[PDB]
Amino acid sequence: MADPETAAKFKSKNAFPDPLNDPKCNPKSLVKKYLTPKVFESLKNKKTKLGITLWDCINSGVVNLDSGVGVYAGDEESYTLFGPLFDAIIEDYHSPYKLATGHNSDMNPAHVKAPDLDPANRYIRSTRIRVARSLKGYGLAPGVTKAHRLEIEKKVVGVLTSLTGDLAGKYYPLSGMDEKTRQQLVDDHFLFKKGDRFLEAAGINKEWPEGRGIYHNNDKTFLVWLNEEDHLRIISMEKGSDIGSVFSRLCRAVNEIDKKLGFQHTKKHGYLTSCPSNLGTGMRASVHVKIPHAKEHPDFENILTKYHIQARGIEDAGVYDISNRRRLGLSEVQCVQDMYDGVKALMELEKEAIAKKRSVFPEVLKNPEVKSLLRKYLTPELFDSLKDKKTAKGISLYDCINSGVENLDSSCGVYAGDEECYTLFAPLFDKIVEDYHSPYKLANKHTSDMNPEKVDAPNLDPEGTYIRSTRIRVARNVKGYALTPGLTRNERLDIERKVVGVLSSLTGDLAGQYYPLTGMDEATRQKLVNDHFLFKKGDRFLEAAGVNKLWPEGRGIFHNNDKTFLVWINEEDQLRIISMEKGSDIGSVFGRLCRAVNEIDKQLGFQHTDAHGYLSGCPTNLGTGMRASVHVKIPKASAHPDFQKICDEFHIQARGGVFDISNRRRLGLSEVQCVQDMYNGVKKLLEIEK
Ligand SMILES: NC(=[NH2+])NCCC[C@H](N)C(=O)O
Repeated sequence: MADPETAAKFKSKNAFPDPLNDPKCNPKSLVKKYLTPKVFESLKNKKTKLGITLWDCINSGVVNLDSGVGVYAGDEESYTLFGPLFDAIIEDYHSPYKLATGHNSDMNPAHVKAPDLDPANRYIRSTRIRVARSLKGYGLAPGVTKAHRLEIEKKVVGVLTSLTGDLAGKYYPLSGMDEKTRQQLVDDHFLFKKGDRFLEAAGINKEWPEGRGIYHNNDKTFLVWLNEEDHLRIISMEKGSDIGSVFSRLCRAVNEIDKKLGFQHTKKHGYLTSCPSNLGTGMRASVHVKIPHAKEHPDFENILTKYHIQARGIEDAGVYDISNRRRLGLSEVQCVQDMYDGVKALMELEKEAIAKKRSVFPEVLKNPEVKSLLRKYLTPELFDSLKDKKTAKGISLYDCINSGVENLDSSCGVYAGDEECYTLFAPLFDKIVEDYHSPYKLANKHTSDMNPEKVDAPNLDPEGTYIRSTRIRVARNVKGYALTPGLTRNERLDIERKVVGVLSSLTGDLAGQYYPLTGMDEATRQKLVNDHFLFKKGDRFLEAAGVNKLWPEGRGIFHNNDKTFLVWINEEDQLRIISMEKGSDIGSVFGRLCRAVNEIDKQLGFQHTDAHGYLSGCPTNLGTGMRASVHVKIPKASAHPDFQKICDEFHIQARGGVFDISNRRRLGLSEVQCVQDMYNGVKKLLEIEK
């Protein structure tokens, strides 16, 4: 809706912008509201030291009649020299703030008291704090000279590239940027392009793109936009709820630039920005939180009003963007504290509602047509006796059974959040384990054996006539942490870091590289699809169990150069380790698998008990956590009346005229014994197709 032509005719005559009376103009426009003919004539001949006029400031609002505010400050002096205009605009926008009152700034993180609100990521999805800042000694963005914009870049980059620790990173200037860098920054949502029709008419687009640039730390949790709408747009953000950490990281960086360079700042306005809407703190603090039940709640609006925050909706059903509505009259510390307390109060509403509905027996389980293992063993008696206990990591019975409740068509419907779940909720888990893993009894206990030399497997089909492929997978979880459904944000990131650290140290047969899912370009994605190495987000069963939290943060893929060794990280289990080969050499596949699994084990360790073997969030993956597969062509021995008599002696099953043959048992036998059985069974099947 930009009409630059019409405005230019009024600007060149230094005449009152008549378009501000054209019915299409925004009724709520502040420049329309407060730029009266008497204001205009009183100021139309005034100019700042930098040459900024009244028309320069108001121009964007006349070009873009749909403007909410409609004015931009060319410099600091513009706020005072055109005071009769800016004051009325500021006190309208920032109501009930009064310029006479004064503003107080506070960038000391220690003043904020904010223990991590939602480490388990049950409700809060992401946290983001933005500040706008302008350097001492220069004009603001609409009025900065060509040389000054460059000098600002030079000084800012000098400070930013000296940043240490988690703030260390790289600067990417827009001028000279190549296509690969441009795409990387687009994929990370870090890029900004030429200003819209609002920045254009404000004169902010001058000399594009000279002096513009992007800085970001290696973690990609800190972002700086240089010379966009203001000199500095500084952003601290991350998934999860730790706003205390976010504000701490922001202030460490901001105060460093402050001490070395200095910001434009007054008592009246706080920190000076191009648009008056960004005065004071220059801050936008935001949190994304799934809060469906609290919205319905009668005290919802009162909490927002109390803490001066607002809620806007944006997969993300029930998810709201909570953010501050004030920038003047409160400090940065105060803005974050209201933000913290406000979210906390909102989260407590959502928690109360969920607690109430989780207080009673899942009535939906009373339907006789629900044939899940959950319904079979979860009597109201058992439910009542367990419903109020929680593990050391905050896992409850309802957390464990939630997927089976939400998904009535589950076969099992029960997941474990941590190791303690298998003991604390043993009345439920024991019966489910022994049912699915029948005839195994927990008292028998389980023996793990990852010694490949204890397997006697001379190659069956070296010709490659019958057995096309052989594949052995094991599911594993890293010791010292919760299981996948109960992982906190920092646990999942720790698991990725340490596992990646181990896999990179692998040599010989197992040397390879790691592809994280976060920030993966389309080229890598495609070539992983070709090899069938790429995994996607979990289904509705895993979603309801809490497995898909913060996707895809902390998820990644590793494979060796020979395409014979694959590791999925933080998918369904923390570690899904697969050995693959062409042909029939099971002993070679298992040997390679053992070499890698044993090394990861020594350096990191696995979650393991005598009664369950290796622990998984999914009770189906206990014991060996192993699926051994043989893709074999058997048209004839599939018919010999000794198929059952062999497929049952060696506990194997057949599907897939090529047939996939897999082990049926995971619990009660060792990995060695399981592999040996698959061998012994396929051998006799091959002693019939021979
Ligand atoms: N590969 C392993 N991490 N094995 C662990 C064996 C001991 C285990 N902590 C248990 O008592 O059951």
